[PDB]
Amino acid sequence: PQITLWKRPLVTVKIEGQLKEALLDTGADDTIFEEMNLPGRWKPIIIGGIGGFIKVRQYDQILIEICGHKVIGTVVVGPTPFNVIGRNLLTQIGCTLNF
Amino acid sequence: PQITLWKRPLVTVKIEGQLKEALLDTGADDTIFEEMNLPGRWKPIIIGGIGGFIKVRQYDQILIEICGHKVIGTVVVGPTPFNVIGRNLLTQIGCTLNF
Ligand SMILES: CC(C)CN(C[C@@H](O)[C@H](Cc1ccccc1)NC(=O)O[C@H]1CO[C@H]2OCC[C@H]21)S(=O)(=O)c1ccc(N)cc1
Repeated sequence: PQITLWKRPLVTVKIEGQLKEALLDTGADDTIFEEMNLPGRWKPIIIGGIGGFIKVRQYDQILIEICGHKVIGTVVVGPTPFNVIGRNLLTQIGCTLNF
Repeated sequence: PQITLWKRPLVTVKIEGQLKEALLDTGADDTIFEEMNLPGRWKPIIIGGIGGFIKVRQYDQILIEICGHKVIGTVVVGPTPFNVIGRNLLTQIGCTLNF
C-alpha cells in the first residue's frame, strides 16, 4: 500500500487480540501504545519527546499484526496521545519514504 | 529518493540561508525547528507531544529547500530536540509511505 500524507497515517492493527489504530511514525525510534496488558516481563523505562519525558513499561517480542503483515518487537506502554509504530517495527514491514 | 528506516530519516535542508538537518516525520502534523530567526510576524502558540506541551513561535510562508526541493509553509520555532519536517510540508514534496 502507498500512503499519502494529507491526513494522519493511521492504520488498523491487532495486538494481543485487541484492535487498535496506530500512527505510522518515521520520527519515532520506538513503538509506544497507551495503557494495556502484554505478555512477558517488563522493565520500567523513560521516553522523551517534544514536550518532556514520560514513564513507561517496556515489553520485548510483542506480536503486532499491522494492516495484514506480522511483526514482533519491543512495544512500550505508557501515556501517549497516539499509538505509534516507531521505526523498529516499520523496518520489519519494509516501510520506506518516497519522494 | 527512496528512504529506508533502519536509521533516522534525516535530510539536509536550507532554510533562511541556514543549513540544517531535519527529520522526515510522518507522525508530525506540522514543522518545528530549533531556535532561529525568520521573516515575517509570528503568533505565539503551543504544541503538544509525548511528554507535554511547549510554547513556540509560529511563522507562515517560510521557504525550505529540502534535498533540492523547494516548499513554503508554516514553520514552528521552539525547544524541540530535533528539527522536524511534518506533514504540512511533506505533502508538498510528494512524500509517501510505502510497504
Ligand atoms: C506525539 C506524536 C503523535 C507526534 N510527534 C512526532 C513524533 O515523530 C516525535 C518526533 C520527535 C523526535 C525526536 C524527539 C522528540 C520528538 N517522536 C517521538 O515522540 O518519539 C519518541 C518514541 O520513539 C522515540 O523516538 C524519539 C523520540 C521518542 S510530536 O513531536 O509530538 C509533533 C506533533 C505535532 C507537530 N506539529 C509536530 C510534532
